[PDB]
Amino acid sequence: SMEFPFDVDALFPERITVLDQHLRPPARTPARVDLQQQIMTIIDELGKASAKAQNLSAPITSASRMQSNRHVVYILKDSSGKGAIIGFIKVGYKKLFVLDDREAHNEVEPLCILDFYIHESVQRHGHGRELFQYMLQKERVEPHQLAIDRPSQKLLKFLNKHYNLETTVPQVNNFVIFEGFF
Ligand SMILES: CC(C)(COP(=O)(O)OP(=O)(O)OC[C@H]1O[C@@H](n2cnc3c(N)ncnc32)[C@H](O)[C@@H]1OP(=O)(O)O)[C@@H](O)C(=O)NCCC(=O)NCCS
Repeated sequence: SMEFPFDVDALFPERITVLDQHLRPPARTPARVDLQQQIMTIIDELGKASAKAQNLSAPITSASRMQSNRHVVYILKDSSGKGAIIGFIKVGYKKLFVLDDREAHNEVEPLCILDFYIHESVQRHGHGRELFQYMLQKERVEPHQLAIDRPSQKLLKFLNKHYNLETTVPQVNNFVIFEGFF
């Protein structure tokens, strides 16, 4: 997994840390601003890593952009010194126009899966599921109520395997939604 020039276990005492625009250092140290800089560095690097893996020319996730856009990120640390980071999922509500099965446009504002990444060295070990499930439970949203931003084939296979999400409603934007969404 991905390691950092500082102590991740101390920064993130919980296995899954939930952060929003205020980037609050979790309850216990270095000064608060220094801990926030650590968190920024982690999000910046997670976003970079997710970006390469997706053939992205630019990351969709960074510390500054998460703050400005008021997204929420769930970061999973490694349980296997100084700790390391396994991956993350980034979510947010977006106002969308979405097509239904009747090819009719609909104004909706669902919870969106905006970025999702698990370190390559530890994929297909069930970490993505654990993280996704945690997010669902915290957000109080059902999987079929989600919109997915530009999913990979991997993520589509994932959503089928773990949540029986298979049948999609064809869109012209770059979001995917499932039967059940409406
Ligand atoms: C998508 C991702 C978050 C899944 O997390 P994960 O920790 O690998 O997932 P889990 O181990 O909980 O679930 C594994 C399931 O995901 C799917 N999956 C994961 N890696 C896969 C691969 N290389 N090929 C095909 N399916 C894959 C499969 O359904 C797999 O089940 P299987 O092993 O029974 O085939 C992770 O693979 C990833 O980071 N991918 C790279 C970037 C990306 O595409 N994600 C962003 C979506 S746009």
